[PDB]
Amino acid sequence: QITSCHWNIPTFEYRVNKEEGVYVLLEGELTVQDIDSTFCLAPGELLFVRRGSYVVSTKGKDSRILWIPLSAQFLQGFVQRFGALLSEVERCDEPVPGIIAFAATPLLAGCVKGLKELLVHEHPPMLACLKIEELLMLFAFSPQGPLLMSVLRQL
Amino acid sequence: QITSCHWNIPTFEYRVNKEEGVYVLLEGELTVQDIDSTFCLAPGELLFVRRGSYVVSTKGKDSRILWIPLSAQFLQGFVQRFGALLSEVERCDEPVPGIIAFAATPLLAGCVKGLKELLVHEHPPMLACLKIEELLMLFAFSPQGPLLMSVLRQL
Repeated sequence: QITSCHWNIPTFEYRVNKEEGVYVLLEGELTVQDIDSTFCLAPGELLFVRRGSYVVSTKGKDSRILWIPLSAQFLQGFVQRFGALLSEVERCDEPVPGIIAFAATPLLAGCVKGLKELLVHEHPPMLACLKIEELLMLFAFSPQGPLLMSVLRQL
Repeated sequence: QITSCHWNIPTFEYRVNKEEGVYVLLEGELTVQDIDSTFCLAPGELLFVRRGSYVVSTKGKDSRILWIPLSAQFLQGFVQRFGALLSEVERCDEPVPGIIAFAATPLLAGCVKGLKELLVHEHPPMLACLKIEELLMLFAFSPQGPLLMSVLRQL
């Protein structure tokens, strides 16, 4: 379900993500480009990406990255569980970018090191579901939360 | 709800916990004694304690510890959310100790550093609820999980 990704890409490739998701760069480099914009991120930064098509590249480096896909089912079972707190979030903007970048935060950093750790140590599967709810809940708490919220109504 | 605790106790005191809970020693020393047994724990070790009465001491040290109370309501709303996975856990033993100690594990360690971090950095309140579900889920996954499960039916 949630995948460590050893990628080497010197030029670029194309991705076509039928689901919303999260790209997080564990080791190496990773660029994500949509029609609008380009995002270059350090480890262990992440991006939230809408449904869509994307240009990805590693710059020919050896890169371990983490792809977390967010099913519609999960996203519902999430907003269901927490919809009351999420109604504290403001409404819109209405463009919603499609690639959403997040300011580096110690709590976000901790949530990332949680995912890393989950690859290396044996655990219950549901600990990952929880780690993602935590990440999502941090997004919704962020300044960029209303973006996510706007994406979250459409589906 | 969830409380940092600056305690200095040179001899001992008495606690009478109407709820199940978790004691985790952030800085200092902490002993927890029930009728059966005594537990001395390093930072950042923790204990799960049943409903009951306890002898606690700091050994006169300056001690920051964390008391996480687990309401019956929460414990239900927890077992509800995850009762299917918890039915993988074995049944009993039937004594259930009353103080449950857990082997030091990197994932448990990470869950503890998550709680620490939650004191210092601003966050949504529900991130703590999640951190506790994570800790609980690690207990149920542990060798000592059936103990917890046995406690969890009684209530």
